Amino acid sequence: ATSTKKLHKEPATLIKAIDGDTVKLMYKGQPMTFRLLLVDTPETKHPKKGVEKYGPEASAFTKKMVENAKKIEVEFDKGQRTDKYGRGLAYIYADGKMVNEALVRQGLAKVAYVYKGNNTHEQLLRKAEAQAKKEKLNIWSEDNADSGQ
Repeated sequence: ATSTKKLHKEPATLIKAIDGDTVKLMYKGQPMTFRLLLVDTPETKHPKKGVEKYGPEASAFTKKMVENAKKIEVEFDKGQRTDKYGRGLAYIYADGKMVNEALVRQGLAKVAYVYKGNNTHEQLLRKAEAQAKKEKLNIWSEDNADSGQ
């Protein structure tokens, strides 16, 4: 299959969901704090209006997928392998489902952009964002932007 997406699936086991977009997984037999590619999850911000504290929601959704997954896989992109603090920046599958998408598809994330290179599914995340926007999901239930949502 000829594709722009010439990446590589790799195994990970859930150790500890750190954030909505940061997760310690076992990779190659060692714990590493992974980073959800193309994902922008909110921290525990304001409990009123705007970009609310949709952090536990995001984190627990990520956590959900990763704890629920018996198989977590990752796929390192062509940009970078490490983000934030050198977290492991990669595509992430949880029981085969894409965490990144699912987080931004849930309305617990926005489409980010990490590094020039790793954005091979950014289209999908922006689409999932916009999907969550159009349906108005979690963050998108807020008037934080209202310029696409």
